[PDB]
Amino acid sequence: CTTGAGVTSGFIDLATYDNLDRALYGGKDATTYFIKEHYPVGWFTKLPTM
Amino acid sequence: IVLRGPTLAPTLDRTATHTVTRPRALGSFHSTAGPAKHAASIMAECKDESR
Repeated sequence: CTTGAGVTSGFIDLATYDNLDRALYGGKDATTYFIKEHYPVGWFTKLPTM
Repeated sequence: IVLRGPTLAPTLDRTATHTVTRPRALGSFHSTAGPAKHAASIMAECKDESR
Protein backbone atom coordinates (compact mmCIF):
# COMPACT_ATOMS: atom_id res chain seq x y z
CA CYS A 1 0.00 0.00 0.00
CA THR A 2 1.09 3.57 -0.74
CA THR A 3 -0.09 4.92 2.64
CA GLY A 4 2.21 2.66 4.68
CA ALA A 5 5.11 5.13 4.65
CA GLY A 6 3.99 6.73 7.93
CA VAL A 7 6.68 4.98 9.98
CA THR A 8 8.18 2.34 7.63
CA SER A 9 10.51 2.96 4.64
CA GLY A 10 13.12 4.39 7.02
CA PHE A 11 14.17 0.96 8.23
CA ILE A 12 15.66 0.25 4.79
CA ASP A 13 17.62 3.51 4.96
CA LEU A 14 18.89 2.64 8.44
CA ALA A 15 19.87 -0.87 7.31
CA THR A 16 21.73 0.61 4.32
CA TYR A 17 24.93 0.69 6.38
CA ASP A 18 28.44 0.07 5.06
CA ASN A 19 32.12 0.73 5.80
CA LEU A 20 31.91 4.39 4.76
CA ASP A 21 28.98 4.82 7.14
CA ARG A 22 31.04 3.04 9.81
CA ALA A 23 33.88 5.53 9.31
CA LEU A 24 31.57 8.56 9.31
CA TYR A 25 28.85 7.71 11.83
CA GLY A 26 28.47 5.56 14.92
CA GLY A 27 30.83 4.80 17.77
CA LYS A 28 30.77 4.72 21.56
CA ASP A 29 31.97 8.34 21.85
CA ALA A 30 30.00 9.66 18.86
CA THR A 31 27.63 12.47 19.79
CA THR A 32 23.99 12.50 18.72
CA TYR A 33 21.43 15.13 17.78
CA PHE A 34 18.00 15.52 19.44
CA ILE A 35 19.94 15.97 22.70
CA LYS A 36 21.14 19.33 24.05
CA GLU A 37 23.40 19.74 27.08
CA HIS A 38 22.53 22.68 29.33
CA TYR A 39 25.15 24.51 31.39
CA PRO A 40 24.52 27.26 33.96
CA VAL A 41 25.39 30.84 33.09
CA GLY A 42 25.86 33.97 35.17
CA TRP A 43 23.01 35.81 36.85
CA PHE A 44 22.64 39.43 35.76
CA THR A 45 20.29 42.12 34.46
CA LYS A 46 20.45 45.10 32.12
CA LEU A 47 18.69 48.42 31.53
CA PRO A 48 19.36 51.65 29.61
CA THR A 49 20.58 54.68 31.53
CA MET A 50 21.06 58.39 30.95
CA ILE B 1 -45.24 -16.27 37.31
CA VAL B 2 -43.00 -16.36 34.25
CA LEU B 3 -39.82 -18.45 34.52
CA ARG B 4 -36.94 -18.20 32.06
CA GLY B 5 -33.17 -18.38 31.87
CA PRO B 6 -31.69 -15.43 33.75
CA THR B 7 -29.68 -13.00 31.65
CA LEU B 8 -26.06 -12.73 32.84
CA ALA B 9 -23.81 -10.04 31.37
CA PRO B 10 -20.07 -10.80 31.35
CA THR B 11 -17.93 -8.05 32.86
CA LEU B 12 -14.26 -7.37 33.75
CA ASP B 13 -11.58 -7.23 31.03
CA ARG B 14 -10.20 -3.95 29.68
CA THR B 15 -10.73 -2.22 26.33
CA ALA B 16 -8.65 0.63 24.87
CA THR B 17 -6.29 0.92 27.84
CA HIS B 18 -2.65 2.06 27.69
CA THR B 19 -2.03 1.95 23.95
CA VAL B 20 1.55 0.86 23.21
CA THR B 21 1.80 0.30 19.42
CA ARG B 22 5.26 -1.25 19.17
CA PRO B 23 4.90 -4.10 16.63
CA ARG B 24 7.70 -3.13 14.22
CA ALA B 25 10.61 -5.50 13.62
CA LEU B 26 13.78 -4.05 12.10
CA GLY B 27 15.57 -5.74 9.22
CA SER B 28 15.54 -5.79 5.43
CA PHE B 29 17.20 -7.34 2.38
CA HIS B 30 19.41 -5.48 -0.11
CA SER B 31 22.91 -5.58 -1.59
CA THR B 32 25.79 -6.81 0.56
CA ALA B 33 28.82 -4.55 0.03
CA GLY B 34 31.26 -3.29 -2.59
CA PRO B 35 34.80 -4.61 -3.19
CA ALA B 36 36.62 -1.43 -4.20
CA LYS B 37 40.03 -0.09 -3.20
CA HIS B 38 42.77 2.15 -4.58
CA ALA B 39 46.49 2.71 -4.08
CA ALA B 40 48.38 5.94 -3.39
CA SER B 41 48.97 6.75 -7.09
CA ILE B 42 52.57 6.54 -8.38
CA MET B 43 55.55 8.65 -7.32
CA ALA B 44 58.26 9.78 -9.74
CA GLU B 45 61.65 11.15 -8.60
CA CYS B 46 64.15 10.62 -11.41
CA LYS B 47 66.31 12.89 -13.57
CA ASP B 48 69.94 13.53 -14.67
CA GLU B 49 69.91 10.29 -16.75
CA SER B 50 71.88 8.16 -14.30
CA ARG B 51 72.17 5.33 -16.86
